[PDB]
Amino acid sequence: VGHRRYFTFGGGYVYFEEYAYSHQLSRADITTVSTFIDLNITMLEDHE
Amino acid sequence: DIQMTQSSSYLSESLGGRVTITCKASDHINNWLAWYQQKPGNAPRLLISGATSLETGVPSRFSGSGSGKDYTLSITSLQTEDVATYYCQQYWSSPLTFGAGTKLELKRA
Amino acid sequence: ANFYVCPPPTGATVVQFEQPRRCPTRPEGQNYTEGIAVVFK
Amino acid sequence: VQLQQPGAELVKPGASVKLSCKASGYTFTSYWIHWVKQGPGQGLEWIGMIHPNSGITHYNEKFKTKATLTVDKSSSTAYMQLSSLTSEDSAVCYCARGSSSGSAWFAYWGQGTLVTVSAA
Amino acid sequence: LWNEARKLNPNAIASVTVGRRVSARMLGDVMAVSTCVPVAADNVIVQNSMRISSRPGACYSRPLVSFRYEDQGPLVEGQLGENNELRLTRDAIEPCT
Amino acid sequence: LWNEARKLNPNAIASVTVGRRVSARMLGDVMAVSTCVPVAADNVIVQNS
Repeated sequence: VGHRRYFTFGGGYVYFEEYAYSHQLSRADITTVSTFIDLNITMLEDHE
Repeated sequence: DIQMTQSSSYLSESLGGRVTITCKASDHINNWLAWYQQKPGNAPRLLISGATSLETGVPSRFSGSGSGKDYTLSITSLQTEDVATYYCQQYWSSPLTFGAGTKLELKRA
Repeated sequence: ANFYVCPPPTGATVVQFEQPRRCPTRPEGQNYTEGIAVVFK
Repeated sequence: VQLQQPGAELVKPGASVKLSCKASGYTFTSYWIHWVKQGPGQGLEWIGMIHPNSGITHYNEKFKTKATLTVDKSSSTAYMQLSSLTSEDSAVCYCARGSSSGSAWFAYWGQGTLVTVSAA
Repeated sequence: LWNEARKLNPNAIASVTVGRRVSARMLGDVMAVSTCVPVAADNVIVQNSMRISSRPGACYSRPLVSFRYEDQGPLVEGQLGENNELRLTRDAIEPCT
Repeated sequence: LWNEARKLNPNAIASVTVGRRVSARMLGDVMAVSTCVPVAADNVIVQNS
């Protein structure tokens, strides 16, 4: 009971509830956390 | 677990009389006990909040006390409008446990 | 320190890991034309 | 401060039932809500407690499946879903508030719902 | 590595990823989260024995604990998880040796 | 970490390591691989139940 799962499908997700297809979703419809460590490396600007 | 053993199932007394209910705990609590009254036609009221603590809505005719495992409530000037059940209550450990109830009644039919 | 109590999460909130992000190749580099030079003042 | 309940529920024994309490006066989010069951003349028994702000439940050990708590913050409402009803479950159920002190001495209650689980 | 670590225990990965200290589970290919409520350090009791008399040869594999949410609320049972987390369920039994 | 992740599901590790999208299994201390055949997106049906 309480079964509800998202599965990756194409470029988006497919959402099932209680072992019955419910509907598709895009990637944008889900808040995205990040496992990435930012590194904002800029460059020595040109100087004359 | 914690068990409340309430001394008397009922306590009747004539008008303006003096009574003193009490009860016992199944494990030491450190004065974290409360006393309630409930008439049949209302949600139970509050008399004692902390083994010895009166509050608003209860005059000095009610008084609570106790220590260790034995706690008590002395009632003065018993009236016809105090007939109700009286409840020990603990708030030291879930599950919360209430007293069985003491029937405070009158010396009349 | 502190302790934490954690409810079992209902399916109310959903999160997903950010997908890999492309990042450009190195700059192409400058086209250097050799030569023989004479500098006059 | 007040808690509004249905006076009674005349619901057949067997299939589960729903119960509600509407909060008023205080801040519904910032205080614990406990629930206590008592039959006619019985010694009232604490059936559970719930934090509306967080949703963390705590059931009396004999009330995991008999009842199930719920909170709607939107309408300042507390809910029980009573599953596996019996005739004797017809009883007064009180929803009560405790102070910021979770001591839960239960100052202010509602009138309490005298559920009548019956087919009369 | 992050994809295949979150399948082991979503709690730690979700907490270190979101930023808060959250509790999470996996619904297939997504994580469902919920914020965890703090509890003051001084309001915990560790029970002395990890054994269970009604189950000979079996024992709780992490300590039994008791706590109170507010500084003076009631006392509730739990079990000590990893990284100060209190599970509300006393079920992490091992056959003890 | 890479040694002890490939034992969980060799497919992802082998694919991200070789460069292609391959299917792999472990034969003890080595990975046996085989290239995976692409399938067009529009030619799939998800059954309802």
